[PDB]
Amino acid sequence: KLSELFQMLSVGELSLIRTGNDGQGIRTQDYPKVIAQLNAGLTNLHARFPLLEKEVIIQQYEQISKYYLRSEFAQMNTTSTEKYKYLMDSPTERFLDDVIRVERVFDECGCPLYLNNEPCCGSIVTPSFDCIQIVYPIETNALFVTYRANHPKIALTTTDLNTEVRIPASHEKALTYYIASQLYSNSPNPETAAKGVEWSQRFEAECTKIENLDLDNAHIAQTNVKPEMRGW
Amino acid sequence: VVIEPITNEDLTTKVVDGTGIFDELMTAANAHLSAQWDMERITGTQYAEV
Repeated sequence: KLSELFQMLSVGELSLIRTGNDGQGIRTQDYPKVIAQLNAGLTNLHARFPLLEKEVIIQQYEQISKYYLRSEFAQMNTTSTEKYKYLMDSPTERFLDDVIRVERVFDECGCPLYLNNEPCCGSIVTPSFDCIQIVYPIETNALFVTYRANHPKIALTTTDLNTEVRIPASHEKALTYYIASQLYSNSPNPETAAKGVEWSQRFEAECTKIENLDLDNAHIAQTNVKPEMRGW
Repeated sequence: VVIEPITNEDLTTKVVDGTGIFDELMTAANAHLSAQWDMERITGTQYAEV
């Protein structure tokens, strides 16, 4: 939970600094400063490691060819006045703007489609960082975009400490070292800047350790299918 | 004239913006420091160091 992370930061890592309040808990006024750094740390960990991969269904409309990955066009977000909401969200999968990289794209039946392929004029291109361009949209089709997902963003004004930070206990130290590095690096004092650099190096060492141990089952080899494809 | 006793509260009020003489001298030095710092001439670390 966020309370545990705040206590851990207050005593042990952010101890000899103002934000830690001498190990008596993070002040209720410095929340929008640890939370901003925490969002960056969670984004870094969720982009460098595959801690959350999710899929989103994009319903194709006859007059729309550029589909934006924004919650304003979501089926569950009822606050938006968009006439056509092509994102197909469910109470289970909500699509809270947590998109880090669009990896794979499928169709309604389940056949993979090419992504960003120029020679094949049947591929789904990506114009901008959050858009999906379908040159050939059909009113009776739906996409099945799968992406690497981010942690649901914790608002800067969040006050409830029961908001759960969903990271494995192995990356707790990596996140904490990242937060310490980011908070220690703001000041231009050489002595404090050196500590910030040391925290950055230690965070990059923890990440290297987790990569070397593959605690998230990311770098796992697959069955070779090249002989079958080449006709052996 | 009425002379007043010299007490501890005439030197330091134990507050940063105190009414003492040392506090007023600190406020005056901090005024020049803030005037220089408002022109991006010194960083916060150097501000506190001086």
